[PDB]
Amino acid sequence: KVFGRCELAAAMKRHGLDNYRGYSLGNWVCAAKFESNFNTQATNRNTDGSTDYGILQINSRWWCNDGRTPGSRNLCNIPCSALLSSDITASVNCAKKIVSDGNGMNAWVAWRNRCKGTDVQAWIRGCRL
Ligand SMILES: [Cl-]
Ligand SMILES: [Cl-]
Ligand code: NA
Repeated sequence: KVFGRCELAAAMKRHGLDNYRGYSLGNWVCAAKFESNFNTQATNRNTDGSTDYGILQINSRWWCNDGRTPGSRNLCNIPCSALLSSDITASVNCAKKIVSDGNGMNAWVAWRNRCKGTDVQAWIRGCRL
């Protein structure tokens, strides 16, 4: 599924991401925009053989099992394919674990490079939330 910006904002809000670990909702929308272009089916192979999955591009190196990242962990205890669902529950639940992991949203390269230190509230402007 390709979400609209306010559609995804609403879903992220419903799933308790707004201000989760102190990150306002616009942070999560901005991260999703640049990670996946709001596409829940987005996948990207990393140089090390791991793969990032779904709307928040969660990495198989640590967070989910895809059966092809030797040596990796599965800290969200899910198949990576669960992160590609039209329903973002699995992605949000996993994101909450990632953002709790020590480096906060810096875990998301796109967030650090393209969202952090910018007017992220702009991502939720005009949405009925
Ligand atoms: Cl694996
Ligand atoms: Cl933080
Ligand atoms: Na894994």
